[PDB]
Amino acid sequence: DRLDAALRFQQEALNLRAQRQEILAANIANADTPGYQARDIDFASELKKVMVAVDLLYRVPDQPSLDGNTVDMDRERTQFADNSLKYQMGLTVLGSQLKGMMNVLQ
Amino acid sequence: DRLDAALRFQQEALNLRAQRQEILAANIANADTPGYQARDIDFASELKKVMVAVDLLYRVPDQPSLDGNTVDMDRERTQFADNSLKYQMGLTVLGSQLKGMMNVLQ
Amino acid sequence: GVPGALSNQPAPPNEAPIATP
Amino acid sequence: GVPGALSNQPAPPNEAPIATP
Amino acid sequence: GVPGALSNQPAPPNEAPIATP
Amino acid sequence: DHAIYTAMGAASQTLNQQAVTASNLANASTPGFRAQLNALRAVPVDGLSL
Amino acid sequence: ALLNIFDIAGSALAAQSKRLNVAASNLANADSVTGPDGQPYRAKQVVFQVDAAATGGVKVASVIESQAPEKLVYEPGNPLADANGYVKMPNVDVVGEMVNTMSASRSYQANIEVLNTVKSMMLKTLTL
Amino acid sequence: ALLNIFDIAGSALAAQSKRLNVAASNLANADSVTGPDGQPYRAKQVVFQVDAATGGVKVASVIESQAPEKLVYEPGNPLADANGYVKMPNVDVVGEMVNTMSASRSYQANIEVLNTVKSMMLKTLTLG
Amino acid sequence: ALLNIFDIAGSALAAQSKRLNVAASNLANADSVTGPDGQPYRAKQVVFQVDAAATGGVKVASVIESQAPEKLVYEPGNPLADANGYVKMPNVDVVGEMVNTMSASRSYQANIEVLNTVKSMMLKTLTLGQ
Amino acid sequence: ALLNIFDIAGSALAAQSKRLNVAASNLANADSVTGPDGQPYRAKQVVFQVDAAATGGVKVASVIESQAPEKLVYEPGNPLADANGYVKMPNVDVVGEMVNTMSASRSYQANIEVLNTVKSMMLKTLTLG
Repeated sequence: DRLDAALRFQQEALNLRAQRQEILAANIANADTPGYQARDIDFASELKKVMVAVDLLYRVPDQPSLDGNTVDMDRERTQFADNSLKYQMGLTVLGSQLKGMMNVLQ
Repeated sequence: DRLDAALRFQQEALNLRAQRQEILAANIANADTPGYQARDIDFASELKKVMVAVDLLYRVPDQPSLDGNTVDMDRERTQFADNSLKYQMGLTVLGSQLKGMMNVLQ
Repeated sequence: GVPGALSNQPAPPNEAPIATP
Repeated sequence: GVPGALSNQPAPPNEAPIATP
Repeated sequence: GVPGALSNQPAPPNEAPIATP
Repeated sequence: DHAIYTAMGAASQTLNQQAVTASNLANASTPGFRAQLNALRAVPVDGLSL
Repeated sequence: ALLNIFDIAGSALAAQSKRLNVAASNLANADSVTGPDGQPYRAKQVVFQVDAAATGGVKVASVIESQAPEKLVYEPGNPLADANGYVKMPNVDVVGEMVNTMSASRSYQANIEVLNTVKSMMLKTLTL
Repeated sequence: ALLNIFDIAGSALAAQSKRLNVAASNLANADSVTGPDGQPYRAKQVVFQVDAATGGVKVASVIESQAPEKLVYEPGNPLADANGYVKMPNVDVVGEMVNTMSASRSYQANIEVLNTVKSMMLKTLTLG
Repeated sequence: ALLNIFDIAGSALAAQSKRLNVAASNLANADSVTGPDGQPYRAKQVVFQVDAAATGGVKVASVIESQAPEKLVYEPGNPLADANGYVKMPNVDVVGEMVNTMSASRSYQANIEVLNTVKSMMLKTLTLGQ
Repeated sequence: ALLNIFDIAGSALAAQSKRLNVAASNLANADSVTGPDGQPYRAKQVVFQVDAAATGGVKVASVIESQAPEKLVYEPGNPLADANGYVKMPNVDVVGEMVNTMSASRSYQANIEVLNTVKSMMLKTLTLG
């Protein structure tokens, strides 16, 4: 109802951030397997579609390698840090909103 | 007794988490004893049996070792971290449930 | 296009021919 | 089975023979 | 007796003679 | 963690082989002497998996 | 969907440790004339796989001996020599093993850092 | 039981400390030629056991390794035998140089285990 | 956005890695000859440009072959020898490549330090949202 | 009213963020050359002004190119070489940029601490009764 609608967007953003974190962890753990393609999701489109399984698409390779692997460590690390910080921010926003909703009852 | 059972589910979950933590600590401490066999328990089936005197299973080895020691390090360290996190999660769930039960009587 | 962006299709497999076919 | 899983009976002893009889 | 336990008898002093007399 | 033990064992056996070679070199003038050969043997350990 | 991170990182750690062990074994037995049975030592190496139940952690399928032909040296006064007086020696690339150890160590460190960060975020999640 | 972790990790700490002391003593006496009464120094080792199912690690005893003494030829020495071969310690160097590192790593790991367990116990101390 | 700092640093790291890879490839091919299809090997460099989104990150548009003349070495015994009996050895400046590697490493370390500091600042930022 | 401290600190945070961004961009493009349309990159700096509306916070008036001498490298083997074979290199001081980064980080942390303190004091005023 109203209570669920007030928090649906933040909850879905948190869930999508967690899923993207898992994708980044997987494609940074597979950094040595030849023939493995980097994976990630389009966060904005995914969030808009879910607010209106999970769609994922390959990443554009940076430099060629003979074995076939196409994962770039620095790019993955930057994406990991960004997603972690945004997940933390979403958690903080959700916690503050819930604290205010609780406080309004006194 | 209804309160007993309702909190008993989580209390038994926490107790089994503590037992598994103790076993993990034991096989960390004895990590360099030759002729040692890694030991662990199956949390889900153990909890089901307790809800409806604890048996332990030998962990499957991953690499051979001449001195007869089969307790790995990385796998059990990840298991230790996961068990600690789940123990904390169970603790906070039980605390939230108890506080919610208590504040009604105010 | 620009490296690091998002694409819907994989790149063709890589190869390093010692001698041209 | 897969390494790191759980099984009912323990692993067999490990030996390093210098020369096979 | 077992190391780390509690016993009311203080341990005898430890000595390291260079050569046995 | 146990990968340190194979390397240290290899180092120790290399030291032993060096000792054998030094012993061979030391008596380079003793009449009627036969040199000592040396070689390294691989000793795999057959565990359960991998 | 956040407890699979531990599984993925643990699988990566185990695979990297196995690769490091194989590299160390090759470096140790770089100059092994023979094994127990009598056959010459042959270099070994792991074969990774994608541990997807869809993508997930890495997983070591098995260990295979290198298909590169083993070296052979001339030594007639050795009972291991064949009819032509050639004794077989393993084909190990010392530089290859060195760089394998370096890459395995670096990937190990990266996975450790990933696991630490994810553990911190999971720990802070419970403070909702 | 979560209290048993303290006397499990304390047992581990004591065992690793004993192992490190034994390794240090062997390294110090790597070249000592005699004891207080003409007995050559012998490398010593510890025996680990489980407390008992499973529990902490206890040092059962300390035993001198049963390996031949690397005897050397010094005819002009009082300790020399009938053939002039005095006996020297059978202590290597790589063995102790690796034992010290392994013992230190295990000690640090048990310290980390104790820290984590104490933290979670203190956290449990304020349930609700 | 206070978050384009990560994008700028990541682009800088990627560019430095590309330049280091090019330098390493040139060092590996310092004394090579007769690559695929017989054409002589030529060294390559990279060109850095800024992304005018003002202030922006760095990118590498394309790798450009060196126009410095190749070394012509007299050796008629090689089928690559022309009518003058000359073979075309690649132009590789060893000191230049060493300096380029040093510069790439230093820039990489500076950028990683900047990332560390900004990550600490951003982690401390969220404490006021409660 | 104690509420304008939020505006002042927000302006300060915005100014420090912009200064940090400019410094980071300079560090990233320190070795860059031949910017778009051929003009070499030039080091940029910010300017802080007081947003008086007596005393008040700090805003950024604009961004100005530094007038330090522009470096030159002798490389005729390059299409960008001038008539004398000089390629233009931006005048970026790495030590200066790093010091700017550190100072900006410290000031940002100090201002967010000020914001938290004022928030606590205002909540106390709310719960005065």
